[PDB]
Amino acid sequence: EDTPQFKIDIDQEKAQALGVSINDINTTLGAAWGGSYVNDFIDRGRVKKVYVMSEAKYRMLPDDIGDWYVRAADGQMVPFSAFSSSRWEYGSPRLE
Amino acid sequence: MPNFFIDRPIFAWVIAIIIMLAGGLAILKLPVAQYPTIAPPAVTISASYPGADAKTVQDTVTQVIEQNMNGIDNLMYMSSNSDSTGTVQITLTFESGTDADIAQVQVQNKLQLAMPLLPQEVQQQGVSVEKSSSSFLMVVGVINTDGTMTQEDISDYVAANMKDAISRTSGVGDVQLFGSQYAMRIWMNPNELNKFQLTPVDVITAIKAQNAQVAAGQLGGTPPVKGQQLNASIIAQTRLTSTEEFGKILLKVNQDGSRVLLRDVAKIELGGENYDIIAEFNGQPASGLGIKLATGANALDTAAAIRAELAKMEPFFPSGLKIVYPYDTTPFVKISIHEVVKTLVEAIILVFLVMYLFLQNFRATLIPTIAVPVVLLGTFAVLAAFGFSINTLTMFGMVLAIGLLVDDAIVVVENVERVMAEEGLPPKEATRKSMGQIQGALVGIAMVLSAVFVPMAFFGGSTGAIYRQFSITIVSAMALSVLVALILTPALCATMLKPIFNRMFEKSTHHYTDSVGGILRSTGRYLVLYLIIVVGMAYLFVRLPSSFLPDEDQGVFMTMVQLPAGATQERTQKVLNEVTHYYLTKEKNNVESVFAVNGFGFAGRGQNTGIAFVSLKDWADRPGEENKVEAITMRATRAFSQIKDAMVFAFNLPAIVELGTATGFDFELIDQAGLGHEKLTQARNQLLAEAAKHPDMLTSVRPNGLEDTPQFKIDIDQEKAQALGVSINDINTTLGAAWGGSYVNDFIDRGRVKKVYVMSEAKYRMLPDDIGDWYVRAADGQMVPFSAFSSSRWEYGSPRLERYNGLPSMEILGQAAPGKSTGEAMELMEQLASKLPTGVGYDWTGMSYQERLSGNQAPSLYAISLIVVFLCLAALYESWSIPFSVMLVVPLGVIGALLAATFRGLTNDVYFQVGLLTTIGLSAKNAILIVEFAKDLMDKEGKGLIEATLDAVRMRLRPILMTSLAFILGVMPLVISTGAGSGAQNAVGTGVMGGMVTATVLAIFFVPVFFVVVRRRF
Amino acid sequence: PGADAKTVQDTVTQVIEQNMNGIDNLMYMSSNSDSTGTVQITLTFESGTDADIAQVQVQNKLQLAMPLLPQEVQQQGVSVEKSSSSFLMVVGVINT
Amino acid sequence: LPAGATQERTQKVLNEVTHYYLTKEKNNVESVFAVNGFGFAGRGQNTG
Amino acid sequence: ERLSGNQAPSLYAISLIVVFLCLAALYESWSIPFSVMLVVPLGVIGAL
Amino acid sequence: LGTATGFDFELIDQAGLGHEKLTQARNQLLAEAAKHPDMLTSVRPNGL
Repeated sequence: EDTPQFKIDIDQEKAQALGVSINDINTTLGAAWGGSYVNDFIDRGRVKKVYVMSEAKYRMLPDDIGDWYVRAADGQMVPFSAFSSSRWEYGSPRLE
Repeated sequence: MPNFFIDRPIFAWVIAIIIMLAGGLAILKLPVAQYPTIAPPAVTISASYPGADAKTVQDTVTQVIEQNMNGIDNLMYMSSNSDSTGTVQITLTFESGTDADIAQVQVQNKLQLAMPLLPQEVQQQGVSVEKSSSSFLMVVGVINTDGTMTQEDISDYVAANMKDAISRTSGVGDVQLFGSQYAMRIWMNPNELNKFQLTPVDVITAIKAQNAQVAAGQLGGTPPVKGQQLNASIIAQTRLTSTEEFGKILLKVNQDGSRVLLRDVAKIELGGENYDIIAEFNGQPASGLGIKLATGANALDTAAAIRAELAKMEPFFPSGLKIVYPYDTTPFVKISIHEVVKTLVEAIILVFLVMYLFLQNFRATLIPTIAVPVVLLGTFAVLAAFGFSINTLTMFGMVLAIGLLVDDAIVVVENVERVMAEEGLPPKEATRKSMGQIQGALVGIAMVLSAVFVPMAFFGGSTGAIYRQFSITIVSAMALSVLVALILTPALCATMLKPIFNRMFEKSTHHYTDSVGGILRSTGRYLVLYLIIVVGMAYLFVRLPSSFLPDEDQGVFMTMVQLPAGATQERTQKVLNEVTHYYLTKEKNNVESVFAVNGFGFAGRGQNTGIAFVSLKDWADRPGEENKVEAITMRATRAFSQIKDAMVFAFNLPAIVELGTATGFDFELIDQAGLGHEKLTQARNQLLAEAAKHPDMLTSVRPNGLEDTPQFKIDIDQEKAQALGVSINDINTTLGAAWGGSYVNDFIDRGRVKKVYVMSEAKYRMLPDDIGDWYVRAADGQMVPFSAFSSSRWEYGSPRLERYNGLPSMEILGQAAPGKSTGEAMELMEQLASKLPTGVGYDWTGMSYQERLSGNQAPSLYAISLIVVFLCLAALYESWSIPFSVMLVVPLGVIGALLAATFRGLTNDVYFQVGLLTTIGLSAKNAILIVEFAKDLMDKEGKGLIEATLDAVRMRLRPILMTSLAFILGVMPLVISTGAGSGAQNAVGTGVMGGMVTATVLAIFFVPVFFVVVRRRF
Repeated sequence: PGADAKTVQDTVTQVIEQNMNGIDNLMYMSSNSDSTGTVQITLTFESGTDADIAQVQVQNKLQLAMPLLPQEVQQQGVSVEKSSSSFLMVVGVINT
Repeated sequence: LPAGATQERTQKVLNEVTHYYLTKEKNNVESVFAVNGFGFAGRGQNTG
Repeated sequence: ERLSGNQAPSLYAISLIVVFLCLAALYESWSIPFSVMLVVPLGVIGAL
Repeated sequence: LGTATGFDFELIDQAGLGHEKLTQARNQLLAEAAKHPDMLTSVRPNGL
């Protein structure tokens, strides 16, 4: 049955004004929450993946996204909430 | 075996009901089609590198793919074409009988392996591997009379609301689109790019990193933390879905907060992906949807279902949008098959009528009326055994075999009637005696006809399938006919036949016997007369035109317009418009509609070509010979010679869209030393000049390519680019995006993925001087015009480069002069090609390849067939000399067909050959029966070789005349046919009638002579 | 990955499903796409159909839809293979 | 489990199920192999 | 299940026709495989 | 096909022993094979 979903929308103009590019914000969010697959490594002679992801307690609440900062062009740390907004929408988790 | 059934009739009835039920079941599970698969399987790789010339796509796409097309099984050859429009078409032709799916999957696998070597633009466009098959089941055009929607809107609507549902129709193997769906064209303005200090590369980069889709993640995603209670996926970026939404794309902010958007330096709209081809329908804008039938499916059905679906869609259309059918072949095949069925029914009825005329006993005439249809039904079952279909060829083969069906029934029933009328026996005893008299004769006839017809099914090449259809549909008919002569007829003659004009027939028969006796008195003259007949037959056979199949007025034809080199899309118009005006003003009563397509052509795809699919009215509205397609194309091409700008020719579609013009060859020069393209053109010109010196044998020897055309070459000074600080990649990207376009990325319009194209506005990329309006930004924010670091000139280059088997090639077409066989012209062509400059080879492709590979296997097949026929005849009789009396009747049946073909002006095509074989078989059957009766009278009664022969011919005269009158009258409508589909049936009927007249008027005076002269010779 | 069921249904399912039209001996066809981004377009054929020929038919018909699919699935790769619908056996492994 | 359920709650439900099977039906069943996170009605954290 | 339910009566009809035709062919009569076609309901009501 | 009645053998290493331990085991097995000439002959590796 239909499940509530979390929607995060980014202001492109605000992000570019603050010095953070979309190509950085997207991958930062993906690595922090989705979990990014970087490359492979060798474990006991077998090729296995390498995954980067945030620790458990930092990606569990809608307001847990605040402590994630993006490095700006100059070098300052822009908070993610400075250019983003959140909503609680709906959506079918499985369409047949 | 028939004696087993005379006293056991219920078993015969049961095993006939089995045959009838099998045939009825098969009729519904037999596919239906105008034609079977004739051409060998072919797979056509197609690629598109936008904005390139022939040389670029050949060097970067065609050669790379060709070098990786090794390891594919059963590959006859391949040929590739590279057009100046950026298209590459590589056709690989495989062996006949090769599995099409396996060949396609192997080709696509090799292509997938070779894909990483292709340019990025080709990979983005995609390379499509697809099987080539019959042209089109039906072309479903969509037009808008109101004019509110342009062609792009109609094409987008067709791609959205029609292709999805039409593809779901049963029997529709694939669908094609005659246009390009929507795709957002950002029209770069060089003046604003120079003003706002921008470059096309900046626009491309902004659009790329302003519309992409990014993976985001989840809330509370695994691994979860203890106490988590919610889990919702998060969404970050979505593709733009509106014109003004692309308009607000931020390109730059300058320094004073300029905030320049995309719409400031470009116009964003929805247009077509490709503007090369524009299609119209009687002038107003239109689109289309090419439809192809599935591998196994009905043709009458699966085409009416499409019409029903279009009718269902009709209410849910925008105002002014309607559906037209500029091209359809379902009515033609339906009419042809209906005519064939009508011919079969008429044949049955006339057999009934003539058999009542000769045998006044009404109850005797129902015996074939029951027996003849059953065999027909059985034939269908045999087709269901071999996986064939209801083709035109199969139905015409059945039409030819009906003559053997009817006479096989008539001979046995007449023998039964003649036995009980002469000996006064009861029906059972009379039937037993008659079946004893012709017990082995029927089996011998079946074996002889099988030996005649089976080898014709073993011809190789494209023409092999055409002969195979007739061979199967005739051999199966004969095998079932012999069974129904030995099974149902005896039982019916026993249980459905009562015990116990004529005067003139009796007088003629008595006069005929006296004539035969007088001829047998002096047999010397009638042998030299036979030799004269044979010589005349050979003379007529050697001097006769040859053809593949009779071209038929299918209700449509084509008009081709070829503007000279350098013509534009608007120059093809107002010439392609004049053709439409002429067809809809000077031929209103004959032409219903015209479907003009611009920039498609047949030799190339440039803007200087076009074709119109002229669809005539129904045959009921086209009376006379002047309203037929042949009589209209000549008038059109005569009236189109007044045009002194283009070269417009009107012609008719071939009987088979794959291969035609059997008299013509497909010669092809190959460059096997890396000489180049100029030297290959010189060699081709030399060969053409040399062949123009032999007009007696080679006619219309022309190339199949496009001559070199001027092109605008821009050479960039690398030293100047380095000094001025402009990178070569930046210059190349700017030039390609401005003058050729650049497929950037995708977006979502209304729930469908469309492309986003970036290209300059039309007015800024027309003349060479417009290059001066384009500036490239250097490293230090400095704009340099193209006039500073580059120069330009005009040079000749090829617009369409073709390769054969991975080597540069030039295709040369031609035909043999009248009276000269094609194989006699191929030898001259390959003799001329042997005096070319070194390094230039040659090879035959297409139909010429089949003719060269097959060789002269027809005489060998005929020889083995004759040997088997002689062996079967020497088995049926006992003496080795008796079979000659039968094998010397072939010229008697061939001479009449040759006379008919010469008088009617027909051609030695497939239908004529099969009809000749049918007449040969029936005449051989009559000779077999006469000589069997004569031999039986000589053996069982000890007569003196004269009274025996006279009695045999006297008792055989009536069945021969009955069957001749039944079969000549059954093909008279075919000969006098002048309606729809009346070129194939006329061709297959005239020869049969001409052969059958002289295979019975004079053969009855020759078979006794042959038997007598052979008997008193050994 | 990343897209919800609604997004992936129109960009993948609605692009592949309609292409599977002219395939011999096909009874039915059912697809499902969930929020994880994965889709599964099964194709149940008529009984007695040769399985490995239907597989290559489906493969060569699918390859006509790869250009229309978004680039992100291309690096993931579409896997077409003959599939059952129930586990033959389950082999559990424990640590005593 | 209903919409928006985590692994902990479905694990509790599966524990109840396997306890019922291994206690109430101890005479008949001998092994219960619970699989949290996997199901035939799709894949998610609210199945098993 | 729906397909089998739909195709069962045609199977019964074709089996009856085949048996009737083979009996008529073997026993050389039409009345002989008509006194046999009437005992079929007796053997079918037993199964029912 | 056919190795003149000569077997070929594979010293597959399952438990991630590595390459050095695998070649040590191969050397030990080769020594053992050399210790039994009445049953085996020309027992040699196929690798560099």
